[PDB]
Amino acid sequence: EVIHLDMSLDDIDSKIQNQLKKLQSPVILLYCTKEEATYIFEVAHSVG
Amino acid sequence: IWKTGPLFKRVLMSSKYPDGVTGRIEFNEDGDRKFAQYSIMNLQNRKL
Repeated sequence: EVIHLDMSLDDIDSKIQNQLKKLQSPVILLYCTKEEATYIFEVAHSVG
Repeated sequence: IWKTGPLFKRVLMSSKYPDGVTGRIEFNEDGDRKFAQYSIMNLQNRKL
């Protein structure tokens, strides 16, 4: 499932974790910029 | 970049004015103008 993330608002309403918790694939593609990839990897580093 | 930018857009989107001059100011999910005020015209004898 091609999901979409929103970087305008910080992960404070418990939504980015709910969208990234359903990724059980051996390889994941990331299509965004750098300052967004640091936040996606920052939250994903804490979730797992 | 600016961190309050998207937050400022979020505050501007959540604006309600039922007693405004134009009518009822209300934003939708994309940031446009709801409750548009138009007028259906018809060309009659070279006149609108």
